[PDB]
Amino acid sequence: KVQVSYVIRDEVEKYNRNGVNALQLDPALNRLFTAGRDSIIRIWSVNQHKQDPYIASMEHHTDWVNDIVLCCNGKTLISASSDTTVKVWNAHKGFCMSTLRTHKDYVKALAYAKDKELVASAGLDRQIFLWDVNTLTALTASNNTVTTSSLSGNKDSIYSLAMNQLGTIIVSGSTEKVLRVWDPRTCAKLMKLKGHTDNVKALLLNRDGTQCLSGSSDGTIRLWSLGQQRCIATYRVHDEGVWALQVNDAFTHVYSGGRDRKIYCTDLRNPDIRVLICEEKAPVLKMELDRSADPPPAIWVATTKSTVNKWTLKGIHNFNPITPLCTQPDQVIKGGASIIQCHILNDKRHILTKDTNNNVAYWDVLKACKVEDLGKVDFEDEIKKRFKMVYVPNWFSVDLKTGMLTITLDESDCFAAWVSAKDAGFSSPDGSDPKLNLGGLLLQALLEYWPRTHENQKGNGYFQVPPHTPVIFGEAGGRTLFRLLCRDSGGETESMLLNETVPQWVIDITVDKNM
Amino acid sequence: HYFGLVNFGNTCYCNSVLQALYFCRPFREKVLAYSLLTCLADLFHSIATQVIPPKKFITRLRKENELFDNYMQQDAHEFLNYLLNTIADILQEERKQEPDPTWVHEIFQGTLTNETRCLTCETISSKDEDFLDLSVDVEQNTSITHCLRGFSNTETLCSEYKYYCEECRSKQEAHKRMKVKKLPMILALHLKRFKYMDQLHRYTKLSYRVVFPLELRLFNTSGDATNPDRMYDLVAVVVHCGSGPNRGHYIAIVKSHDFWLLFDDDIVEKIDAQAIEEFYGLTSDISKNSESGYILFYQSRD
Amino acid sequence: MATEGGGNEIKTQFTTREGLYKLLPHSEYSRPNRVPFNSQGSNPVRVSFVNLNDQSGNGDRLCFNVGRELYFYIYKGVRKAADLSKPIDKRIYKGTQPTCHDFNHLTATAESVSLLVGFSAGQVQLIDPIKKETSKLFNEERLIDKSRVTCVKWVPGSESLFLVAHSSGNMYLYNVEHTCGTTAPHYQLLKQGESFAVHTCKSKSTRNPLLKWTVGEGALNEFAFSPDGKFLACVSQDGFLRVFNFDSVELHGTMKSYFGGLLCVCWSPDGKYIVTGGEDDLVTVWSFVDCRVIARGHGHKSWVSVVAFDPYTTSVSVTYRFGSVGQDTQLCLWDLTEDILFPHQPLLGTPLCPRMEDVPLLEPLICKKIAHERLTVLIFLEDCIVTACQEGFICTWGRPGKVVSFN
Repeated sequence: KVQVSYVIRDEVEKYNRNGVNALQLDPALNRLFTAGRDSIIRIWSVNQHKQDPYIASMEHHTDWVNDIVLCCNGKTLISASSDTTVKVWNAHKGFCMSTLRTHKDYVKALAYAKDKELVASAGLDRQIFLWDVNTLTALTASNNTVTTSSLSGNKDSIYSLAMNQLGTIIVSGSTEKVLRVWDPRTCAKLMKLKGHTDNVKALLLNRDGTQCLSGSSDGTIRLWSLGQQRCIATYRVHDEGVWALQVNDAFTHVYSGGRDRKIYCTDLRNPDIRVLICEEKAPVLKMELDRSADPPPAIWVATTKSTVNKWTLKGIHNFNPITPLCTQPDQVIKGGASIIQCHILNDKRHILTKDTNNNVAYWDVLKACKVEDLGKVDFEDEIKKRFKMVYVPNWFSVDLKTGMLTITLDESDCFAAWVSAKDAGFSSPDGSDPKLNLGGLLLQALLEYWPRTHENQKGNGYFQVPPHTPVIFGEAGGRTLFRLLCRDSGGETESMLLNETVPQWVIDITVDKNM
Repeated sequence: HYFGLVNFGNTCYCNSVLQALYFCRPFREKVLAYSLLTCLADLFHSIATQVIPPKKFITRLRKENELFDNYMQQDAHEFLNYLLNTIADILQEERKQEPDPTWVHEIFQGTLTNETRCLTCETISSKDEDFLDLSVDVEQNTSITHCLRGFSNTETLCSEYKYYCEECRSKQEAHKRMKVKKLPMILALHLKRFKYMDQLHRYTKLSYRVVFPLELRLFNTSGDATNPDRMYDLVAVVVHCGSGPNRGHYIAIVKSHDFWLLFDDDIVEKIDAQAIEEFYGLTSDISKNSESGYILFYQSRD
Repeated sequence: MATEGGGNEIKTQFTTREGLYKLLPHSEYSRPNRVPFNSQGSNPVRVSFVNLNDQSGNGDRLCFNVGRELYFYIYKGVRKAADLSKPIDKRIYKGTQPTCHDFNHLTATAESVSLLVGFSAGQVQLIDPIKKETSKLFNEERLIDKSRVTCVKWVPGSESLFLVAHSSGNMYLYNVEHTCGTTAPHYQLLKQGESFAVHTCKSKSTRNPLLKWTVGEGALNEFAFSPDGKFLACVSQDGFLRVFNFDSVELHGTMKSYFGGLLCVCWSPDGKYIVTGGEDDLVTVWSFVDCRVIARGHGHKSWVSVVAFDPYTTSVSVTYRFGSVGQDTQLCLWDLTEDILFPHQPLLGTPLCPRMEDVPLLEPLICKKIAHERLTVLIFLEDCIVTACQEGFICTWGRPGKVVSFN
């Protein structure tokens, strides 16, 4: 059940095309890392000296990148995605080194313990694995096997996951309402902390693994004694579900954001003096404090919008609190707009899209291009204005989960759409005008660089897709199976992968020419 | 010095429900103030005037509802559900001579929401449903108040069957849940004791012990729910003896002022509230007599 | 010809931070035939302990009832139960049946033990089941009250006073040595209050109903003396917990169930809190000093039958344990720690019956199905918990570390 997907995007896409899920920081190189709902992990530069913060993009995963962890002093980065994978990256040189495929559902969170270079992946498959970062980064193609280690316990899907610095407590948070705790060495269950009435998206542990801060969708933050296996305190600073938390170096002050949109610094010892730092534009998904100064100077914040703000906490000591501290950001990283709507047109070739700015635009699916921006124009009126009396059957599917256009071609309807070359827009001095197959005409423009589809030819003649367009061979509701760019097809290792991954049904009309 | 009805064949379904309905203080008022209402008013007038044979009712009912015509037994909930909104679309018709809430809807009517939630968005979408009966499924050694929480359990859309979130613009986990939003003036609780356990290609009776209090609040409530702590008082219950759907005998239990009253077929008997604990259900479950509750009528305090 | 045979279990252990508690069925007690009692709905199996000064070391004794029968044996805790076929005393009540009972802990020794026994008629008997010899039969004539007795207890520190309580929503004080009337004896008022009355016996001689205590609407389900003795906690079918100063005969404080009416009650071992099971499936936790609700506990699928603090797992940080058992056949254990007790420290009427949203809602540490029948007995002891269900099996759960001894 092997599909073929491809993406209609610019070669770089230097901005987040969708709302950011997770933030690391590397204080040696003053770089941010964003992890995007738009599949892409970008590296930034937090020098306000620089005008152009962008540095690189780190591109492999197919769905959302739900969480990231930076480790080995910024050398290595670990990513977890709705595409069910856990990926190991070289964060200096910005490229993916390994894919771990041991989860069975979205990998939803990642936890890190510096002092042993240990990470844990967890998610909707209710499972939690433990990974020694050092063995991951020595994965070759010859000593490529890793030995897997999990934790029994969770009875429902996991949404959050924290380890202490020492690598001696790990806490899962979950839709089970209840926090579960383990010792990562032995894997022994240590306790369950009953208390929250809802899912738990946020978890923090002090360095010693003796206290825990938990943020939940019940709208409360909780401070836990792991010694007295019970809840010490319960702070209700928000109206709505708390989905992110940071803490200061002494575990006295908790920064908290979520759906509410308001972000507060709260003093655990004195709740009634909370400073409302800001009301963000969107729901807060994650935060990361600037840890180069005690009184933490700054907090970076991610939301469902593609724009990533910093906020300074300059006046915290002298600043229900109705009045902000900051009313505008310190820095900004800018965000690209997201395609929120799609109409296939009657010809099953032109797509018409609306984005997060209400910028309508006209796209050729077959050739895999934009054609024209049409600005803040009405969309359903423009549907009409581009009506064409004709009927073509369905041959592809669209989805917008990345916020970029992602076209998918299943075996079943891919070819059920013949259109005659003249009204399709392809001339000839002959006036040949045969009934061409749009789906099949697409498959060979995608694998146009691949030698196995190359005597006295290269392509299907009538059109080329852009050479940067990424092609994705996936599985029905399944694992992403191989990924490349259109132009890269001719590479040595890549033709070997295309042999063992391209299904018979695409061999049929790209190699053999049967349909 | 008492009242009663008469058992022609298997009229106990009519008998029990009718008595139960007559002891609902706001129904009894509006049932006689002013078709099948014409015989219900003819019999509710005939009891306030004074063992009455409710003839006019039985063959009158056995004509214009052919499902009842049989002489075989009859599920007392089917009758209750029918009787009640047979009346309401007559009170709708007499309004259409001269989509508006009738006087049956002022009493037995309530609403409940079907909530759906992105566990990611945390955004939440409602689809309401009006009801007259609340039909609640039933387990061994339990309370209606537990069984009511089961009604409002959380179904979880996940894995290969995840939910497309409009806002999340993708496939996410979600929780679907039913909750009472508008509570009725009279909460009628049906206990689903008759369950088509299709091993045999048949129905079976569940003689499980389900306890019910005389005073009642609901925990199920919507959150946007309008009057969520309506205290209730047990007005009347329909017990039911026997061991199957079609060999049963229905009985009523009733409150008017202090006294509590049984109505077997004809035969009335004053019994103290202490005596309602016989009608909870069986533990050891000999599948035997299981004299046991079935339709519970709770009335608002306010 | 032939036919073909076409075609859920109880838990025997739980863990808690302390360790693994284990049901020990070799320490089980029941009728000697071991046949499960056919719970009729009629009236509850109950258990009562006493120590006879531990004259042998084997000084603990047990008494329970099963409809018409009533037994009395040597209770050997987590050791092999005493031979069930050879009681120390049996009793068969072909008339009205037992319902509750209580030993006097004070006048109690190898040669005599006073035990009084309530019945479903209203009677209260006074056996001494080691010598068999005596009896008494208070309210034999059914003239004081004809309703079934629900709770009977010797007064703390007394030898001769005791208290009984009936489905009528009344309680009566009795001296052992006095004697009941030939006719339904008269009273005149002593105290009057909002929802209770105490009358006192108008008689020119010493006649038993020393007094009659009237408490709210509906049956008085259970009462309980404060550990100190000074106060009395009363739960009634109208759902009020009414706590009284016993000596003063005045009303210390009240509490109302969210709904339903309250079925059991008990005191923390330091008499600082009361917990309360009822017909809303909940347990409630009440502060004596502050006269206020401090937590509810929702864990039970049916009505709550018995509640009891565990003296041996209670207490620099303050922590109580209590347990409940229900008509759902399940045992729940609970923890009261400082976050629920003292939220505000540094690091009809609804305002004596708080909103659900305003009071905390606790979760059980455990919640195990431990019998086929509805449960009726929860008792905490130095070496083990003791449970029992309507089908008359008296179960003994070894505490972690209390199963085996060495010296």
